Formats: sequence, C-alpha cells, structure tokens
Amino acid sequence: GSSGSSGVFVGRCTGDMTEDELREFFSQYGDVMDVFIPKPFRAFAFVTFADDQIAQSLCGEDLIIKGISVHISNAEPKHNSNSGPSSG
Repeated sequence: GSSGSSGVFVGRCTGDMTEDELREFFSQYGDVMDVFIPKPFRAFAFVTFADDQIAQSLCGEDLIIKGISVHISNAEPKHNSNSGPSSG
C-alpha cells in the first residue's frame, strides 16, 4: 500500500454545482483535500480526501445535496498514456 487511492466518484450529480459547493459540503464530514471535475463529465465528479478512512466510510452511503441524491463510491479506472504527439 504505497498510495491507496482515496478518491470517490460522486455520481447522480449535475453541472450547476461547483467544486466549491461539494468541497464545502464534504468539509463537514472530514478534510476534503480538494475537488476536481474530470472530463468528459457525466453527472459525476472526482473528490479527494486527506484520509482514506473518510473516503471509505462514505463508500455506500447516500447523501443529499440541494435536494438531489448522490452516490458515494470508490473506483480506480486503469489507463496508460502521455500527452505529446509531436516535439514542438
């Protein structure tokens, strides 16, 4: 366990929300290091916590934000690539 991914995918989300909203909404539970939005964004966002213990405890829990129902889950998709088609 060199670096256990503590990022969770908040599905069933919208675009109206902002990294600040969720970041502040998840700040009451623990210490959300930061909040990023990977693209293409599909009603889901990536959130990082300062502790995996907080990202796991939420895994499987249903939280309501602004009235909507978000699903907290921990997933880590595989991929290999590196930007740089041409030198220049």
